[PDB]
Amino acid sequence: GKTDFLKNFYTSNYF
Amino acid sequence: TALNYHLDSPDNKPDLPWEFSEANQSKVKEILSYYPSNYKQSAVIPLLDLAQQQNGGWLPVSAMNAVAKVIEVAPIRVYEVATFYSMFNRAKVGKYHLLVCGTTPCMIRGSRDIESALLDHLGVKRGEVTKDGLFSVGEMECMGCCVNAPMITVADYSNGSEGYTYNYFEDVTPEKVVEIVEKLRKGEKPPH
Amino acid sequence: AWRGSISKSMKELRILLCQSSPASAPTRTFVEKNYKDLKSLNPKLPILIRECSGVQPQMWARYDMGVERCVNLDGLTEPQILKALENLVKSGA
Amino acid sequence: EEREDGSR
Amino acid sequence: VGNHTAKWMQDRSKKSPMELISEVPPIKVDGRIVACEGDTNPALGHPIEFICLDLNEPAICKYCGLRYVQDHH
Amino acid sequence: EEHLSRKVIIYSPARTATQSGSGKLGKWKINFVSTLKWENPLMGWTSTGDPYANVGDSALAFDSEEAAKSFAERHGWDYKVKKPNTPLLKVKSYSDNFKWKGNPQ
Amino acid sequence: EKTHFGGLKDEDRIFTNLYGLHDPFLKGAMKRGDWHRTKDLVLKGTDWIVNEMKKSGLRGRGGAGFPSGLKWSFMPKVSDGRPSYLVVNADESEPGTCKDREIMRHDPHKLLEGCLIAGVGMRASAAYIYIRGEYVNERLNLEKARREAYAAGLLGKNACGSGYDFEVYIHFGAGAYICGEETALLESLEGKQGKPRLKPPFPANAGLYGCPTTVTNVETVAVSPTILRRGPEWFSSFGRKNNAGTKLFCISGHVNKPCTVEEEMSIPLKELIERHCGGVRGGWDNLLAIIPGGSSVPLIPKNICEDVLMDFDALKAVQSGLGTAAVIVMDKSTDVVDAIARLSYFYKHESCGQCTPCREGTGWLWMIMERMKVGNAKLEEIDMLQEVTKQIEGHTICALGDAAAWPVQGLIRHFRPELERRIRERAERELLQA
Amino acid sequence: RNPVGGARVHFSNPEDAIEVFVDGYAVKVPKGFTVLQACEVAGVDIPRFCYHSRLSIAGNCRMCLVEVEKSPKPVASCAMPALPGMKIKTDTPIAKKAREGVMEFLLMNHPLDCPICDQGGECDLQDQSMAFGSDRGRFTEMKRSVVDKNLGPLVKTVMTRCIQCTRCVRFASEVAGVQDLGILGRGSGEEIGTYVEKLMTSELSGNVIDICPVGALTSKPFAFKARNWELKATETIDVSDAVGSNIRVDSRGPEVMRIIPRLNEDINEEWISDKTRFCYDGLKRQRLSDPMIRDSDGRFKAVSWRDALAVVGDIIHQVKPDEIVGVAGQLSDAESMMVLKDFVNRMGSDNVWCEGTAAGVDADLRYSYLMNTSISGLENADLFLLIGTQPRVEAAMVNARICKTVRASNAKVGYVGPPAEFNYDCKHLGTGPDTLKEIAEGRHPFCTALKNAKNPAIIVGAGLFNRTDKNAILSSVESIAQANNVVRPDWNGLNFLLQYAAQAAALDLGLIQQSAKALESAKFVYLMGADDVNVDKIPKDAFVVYQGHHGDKAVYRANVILPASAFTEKEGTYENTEGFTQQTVPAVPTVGDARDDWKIVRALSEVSGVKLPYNSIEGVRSRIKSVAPNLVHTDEREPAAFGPSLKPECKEAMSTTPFQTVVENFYMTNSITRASKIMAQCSAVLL
Ligand SMILES: Cc1cc2nc3c(=O)[nH]c(=O)nc-3n(C[C@H](O)[C@H](O)[C@H](O)COP(=O)(O)O)c2cc1C
Ligand code: SF4
Ligand code: SF4
Ligand code: SF4
Ligand code: FES
Ligand code: FES
Ligand SMILES: [Zn+2]
Repeated sequence: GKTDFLKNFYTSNYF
Repeated sequence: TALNYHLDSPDNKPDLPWEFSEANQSKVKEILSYYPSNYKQSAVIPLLDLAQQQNGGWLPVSAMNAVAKVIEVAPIRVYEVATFYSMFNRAKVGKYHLLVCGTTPCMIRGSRDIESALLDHLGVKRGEVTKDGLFSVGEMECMGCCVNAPMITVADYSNGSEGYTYNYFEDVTPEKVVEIVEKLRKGEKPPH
Repeated sequence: AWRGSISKSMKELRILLCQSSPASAPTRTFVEKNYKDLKSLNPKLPILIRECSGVQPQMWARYDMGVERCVNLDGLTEPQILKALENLVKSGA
Repeated sequence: EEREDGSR
Repeated sequence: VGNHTAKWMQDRSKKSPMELISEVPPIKVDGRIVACEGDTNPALGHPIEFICLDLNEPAICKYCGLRYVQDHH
Repeated sequence: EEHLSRKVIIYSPARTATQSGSGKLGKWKINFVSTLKWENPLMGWTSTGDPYANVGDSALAFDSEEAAKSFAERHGWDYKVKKPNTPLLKVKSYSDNFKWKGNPQ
Repeated sequence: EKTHFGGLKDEDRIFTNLYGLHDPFLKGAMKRGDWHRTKDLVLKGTDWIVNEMKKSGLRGRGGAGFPSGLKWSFMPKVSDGRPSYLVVNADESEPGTCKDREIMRHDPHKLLEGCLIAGVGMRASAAYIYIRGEYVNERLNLEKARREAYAAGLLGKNACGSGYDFEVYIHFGAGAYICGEETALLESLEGKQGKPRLKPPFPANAGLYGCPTTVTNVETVAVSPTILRRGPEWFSSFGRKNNAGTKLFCISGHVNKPCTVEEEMSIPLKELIERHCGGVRGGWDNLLAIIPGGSSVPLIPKNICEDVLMDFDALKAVQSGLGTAAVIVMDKSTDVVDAIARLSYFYKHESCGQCTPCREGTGWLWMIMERMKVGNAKLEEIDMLQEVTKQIEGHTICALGDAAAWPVQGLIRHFRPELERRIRERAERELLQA
Repeated sequence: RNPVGGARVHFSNPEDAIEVFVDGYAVKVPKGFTVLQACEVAGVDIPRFCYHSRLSIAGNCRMCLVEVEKSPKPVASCAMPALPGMKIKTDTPIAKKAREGVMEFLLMNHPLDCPICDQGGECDLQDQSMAFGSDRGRFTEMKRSVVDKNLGPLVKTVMTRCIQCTRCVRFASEVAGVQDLGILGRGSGEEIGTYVEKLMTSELSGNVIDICPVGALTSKPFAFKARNWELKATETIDVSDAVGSNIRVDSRGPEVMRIIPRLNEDINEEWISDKTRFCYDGLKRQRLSDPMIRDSDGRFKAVSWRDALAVVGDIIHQVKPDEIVGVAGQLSDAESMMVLKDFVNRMGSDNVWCEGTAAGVDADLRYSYLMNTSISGLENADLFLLIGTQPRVEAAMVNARICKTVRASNAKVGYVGPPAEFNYDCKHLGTGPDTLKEIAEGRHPFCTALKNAKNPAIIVGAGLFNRTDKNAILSSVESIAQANNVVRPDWNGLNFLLQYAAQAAALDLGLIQQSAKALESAKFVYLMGADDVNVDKIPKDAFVVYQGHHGDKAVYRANVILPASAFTEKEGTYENTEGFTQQTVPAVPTVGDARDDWKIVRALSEVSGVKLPYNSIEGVRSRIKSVAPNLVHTDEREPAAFGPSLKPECKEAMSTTPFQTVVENFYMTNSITRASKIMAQCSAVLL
């Protein structure tokens, strides 16, 4: 239930 | 052993106080009066000469700083002036500075025959003062044509600026230079 | 008396305008004519005048919870820029 | 880098 | 033993080059200048370096670390 | 596809401050902002996984702003242009070293 | 006369106290004719003084020989707010030269009156006399003369009762040969190191303190009042066309009686040596080389000295110069290579070090000359020496680089077999010994 | 033909232009240009060592010699003025032979230490030896040697390489304003030095490394570390102060190796301060690399991003809206500040401000916190009045511009504030607001000097902005400006000097502290890089969250640490003192688990339940367009639209407290500088 931005932020600092 | 830099010592360090004496103050003012008041730097050479005369014939770094203070410039410019010109002594010399070993015009007539006898009598090497602090031997820098002499120069710092003399002597021989040294020791001004 | 109650109604007012464009001339006149009185009557209200070389004349009001409303000032006369301000103060505030 | 004695 | 040598040298049995070069006594020279080539055969050493000896502290050749001092003054 | 959507910068590298010569200017480059590198935990070597690690500074070059912009727009990249700073030549005179200070104030 | 030159009589001598037999101070100076009706000369105006100086054909006595009247006329006619300065070059550190020293010793009032006259002719308000730092006794004598002139109203406000205000100040150096160069002299007078300036600007537009300034020799200044009083035509009656006037000569070296003498310009060198110096020691046939004026001009061989005249043009035509008119005479017993190496050492020592070609090439030339003194060189190194001199010449800020390159060039031009023989003898010794 | 380096030529009037020929070609130059400058306009690169366009002409190296028709000698092009009809030749045999001879003289005593010299690979001497004199050496005598000199921890010295070009001495005298370097001695034995033992204490001392054409003066901290050919060059801006100096960042892998100045005529003129040049060491030291929550024993423990964000989001909903406080750090970029302001306003709080003295100023009018004269515009001022500011330690490049203006145009400087060491002559007018009253009332030599000034410039420091009597001080300053016609349509001489890189953008975005004591009543404090705030004013029971890349005291107090990117690792928007907006460029990757500041704030806002209407930096900039559109119109110069007249009249009384000092330590100003060896050593020895 979270947007793609939160997943990318949890992944790394390079989107 | 002239060097383009200064290493602190007990008789030569910036913290030693140094100022023009009260009797030299009249002379400093007269020297400054020759130049526009916003061109005081013009007085560096005569003021350095006066300071050297007052300090017994040499310029400690404190005297250079004092001159820089009188002419209102950074001390580095005064250091540049003092190191550029050969007449300024930045190490101690004796009360009587003897200048020998001339250049091209006089070594044609055999100039290098006076120095060694001078050290032998004085018992010192060139550039070092004697134990009593009376005599030191330096590099003479030449004028004229060296026609009628191998010559030596005597700078008399024994009586400050009011007794300062800078004289050239002619026909000096190994016997004659010792005689000159003896009269200088006894206080009589040698003839020239 | 609404001009003396802007602080009670909004947290921040922003006026964006062009320095030289004719389209921003009524907004510039409104600022030059009203800012003194508006700030004297509302000493604690931030009235941000932000000028930019190529922006359309705009005016923003920021309320509680960060809610904002904007009014486009293009094609408006100096008194109608004042009505829009009064509307922002009185409604949605 | 510069060594402790200044050597490269 | 220093931080510089510890970056690569992981064996303490031998002295590091920094300590070894420091144990070589300064070479006395008659004169105020000396040229160092790092080898008796110049072609097998380092580019010639002229070193001034005016300072009291021993002067270090920047190529091979040999140290020189004025013999008399 | 995946690498065609990246954002790049079109710019002309300025002259270095360590040299007075000006012979490397006028060239236009596409900066790929490749800033994802790390240290290999065996030898400390610098590792990367970004294919455009050095192509923007080693191979890709453009003689003009327009050529670089056209290449970027044909490849579909999102580009921002940074205009280079240029010196302003000013009147200099060696006589100025000896300017009169005026009458004393 | 127009045909032959020399034998100047006493009634035509300008420096009448050159031998120091009379009082050099104010009373004797007026008794000899100095400060005589200077008010009339000043009231004649700047234009008249400049025109008379141009008509006299006087050329610079500091070595370059530039026409004095034109140089004075370079000074601005109308002030732009800045004052105008006259600087008198009394910094003769050139080896073998003492003429300016003699002028300051025995005729200082000549120098002071010339200072006033040139200041009027340059529309200058003040004069600075830059003396060599070693001329302490000379400087004190000149300062005594200056006090005498100031007390008598000849200098300062309302100088000589003419309504013109002119201050004269005495400045001294601290032992640097380069300070004799005019821009280096200006820098030293400003309180900086004696480093020559680039031109432009020229001193007439921006000199001392960035103000219009003229730097001229002591001899050039001291002869102006006599030229004005006796007339430009009398001065131009001596010497060849474009080499007019009298000249202070000093001859040293291997001559029977060295002396300083005032003689007519364009006098033959051989006539000068055999007339006032008793000839070359051991006869004229014992002569090897002669340096015509000062150490800053190339030497000339014995064949050239036979007929060359002592003026700017004749010595210029033989790749030499009049310089300071300091004649150094060398006989056959001199090691000429050793003398040239000595001069190279002098120039290496006296280089101010500002510009690269002088600063490095002077030392390089000195090292090469020291090696060639003993033949420790190759035959091909003479050509390398010539090319190094050419690399120095014309690429420096001031003329000291040219003065350093010239003696080596003259040695290579006139005594190359001697250097080649030294090299061959060194090689011969090397072969047999080892 | 394009001018060398794309150099711009400005003509005051086309009538004041002369015509010269450079190798047959016709070129037009302004009157007063030198032969070398005319060659540059023609596109011909003349080799040079001693000439520098920002320093007085010396003409000593003799490497720029060219042939001019009817000239007997080769002509030093750097010093010779250009004349109409002049025929300049640069490639004739005379010029080539002169260059070969000069190059031979230069290399004669030069040491054979290219492999150990840091200038190798970027050396003008090497390139000109390869190009102009490709002459085989023939010097076989002994070279001269020189002892090294001690100039401090920044400038490493190898004086055998010096070619006596005197660029360093002229820079010290003319640009740094600190006369410590000179040329001692005479002839070939002349040596550059200070004669007496002393270190270079000028804040602009590091530029002598740039200007020295040989490896005589090199960076001591950078010594032997890298060759120029293995370094990646990134063009970005500095954040040490509010000047925005243009810099080039050199990196090898994920490490910044050195920082050197970047040309920008309007800001820093290819110079930077020592803080800018040598602060790069701290970028790899004491880096916050992982999220941390203090454990049960009161010790930090490393966690994932999700856990820390969950903790912060959960605890931020347990406080009153007026009890939330957010503070932006001095190094914050505009995007992160905008996102922080939006996040805090959307939680129902208005306590958002930027750390520093200018935390609660009136930001309504942009003229009131910017240098309206512009940095380049200062050179036209004839008088300077500095009120409560030390530009030497607050804005080093602005102070350099002021010193250059004073040296060139003989402008006068009046200073009101605590005693300080200036590198130029200036009258101390007083120490506090009583002086301001005296200036306003007249009857003073400096008052009539200010009235007799055609283009006066008042510079007011941002340090005065946190005083209780701020309104009175500002009103007095503006009255002084009005009485002397300081602000005119043709001249805006009124200026306010900011101290922090983030201050201008923060004031533009409206990050203004309303409640003066909101920190003392907060229970949730978000410190976004605000390491310079006084944290003992925070209540002991408040939940403190610190986000940044370094930190000393706020890290100790923080309950949660969120690692953030540094300015060398991200693209962020910064506005300088004069209102010029610039952007950083990423040079190296981030360290550890760090994230960009705006990314962290947006992620926390999403976790906290607030939906911001942007998911990328482009969306953030589009949002900024609705607040401060000048912040997204990067690299543009715009004049002020409104002035002092709109300000309401103030009648507050004038306090007697004297002006205080803002920057106590030039080297210790931010968290990056406080984590550097070199800055600490500079504080130890250079202060
Ligand atoms: C190295 C050097 C030394 C010089 N020394 C002197 C000198 O001692 N006396 C002098 O009058 N001119 C000297 N000159 C020449 C001066 O630069 C200048 O030409 C002179 O003062 C002009 O005076 P004049 O026109 O009366 O001859 C020297 C020039 C150079 C390059
Ligand atoms: S030629 Fe020699 S003396 Fe003249 S300026 Fe150059 S270095 Fe100095
Ligand atoms: S400065 Fe350094 S790199 Fe350049 S020529 Fe000299 S030793 Fe070689
Ligand atoms: S140290 Fe460098 S900048 Fe200074 S004079 Fe020597 S070569 Fe020139
Ligand atoms: S020995 Fe001749 S000048 Fe000294
Ligand atoms: S650049 Fe012109 S002489 Fe050095
Ligand atoms: Zn070695």
